[PDB]
Amino acid sequence: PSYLSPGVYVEEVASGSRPIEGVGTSVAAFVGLAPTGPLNEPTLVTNW
Amino acid sequence: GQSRLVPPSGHVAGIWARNDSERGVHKAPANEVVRGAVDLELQITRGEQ
Amino acid sequence: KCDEETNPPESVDLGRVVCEIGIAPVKPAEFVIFRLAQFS
Repeated sequence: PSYLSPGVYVEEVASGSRPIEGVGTSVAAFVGLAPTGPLNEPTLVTNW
Repeated sequence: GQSRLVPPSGHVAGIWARNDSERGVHKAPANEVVRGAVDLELQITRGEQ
Repeated sequence: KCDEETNPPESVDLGRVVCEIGIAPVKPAEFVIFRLAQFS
């Protein structure tokens, strides 16, 4: 950092812990034909 | 009975004498209150300092 | 320091005393810096 004037400076050192988390692997995409509904749009469903 | 501007000549000498009396001469008169003033007619930010 | 090492006979012939003195002064603290780091 740059110090040019008297005073009190508070800085945070980046040294620490940065945990890495997993990802969800339970999503599937089905392509098919249906009688009625949105066309060419990847709709999201979570219950019948 | 009016306010007017004067140079800071005697006040710094008084501050130096006070610092030399209360503490040793090795203490830098860096943080002392200019007892007696009212205003400054100018403001300094961090960058200007 | 004031001894025969800093006062050779040639110097003391002319009547000279040196008495070398060295001190270490103190300086004011102007910039105060903290860190505030996170550790395990």
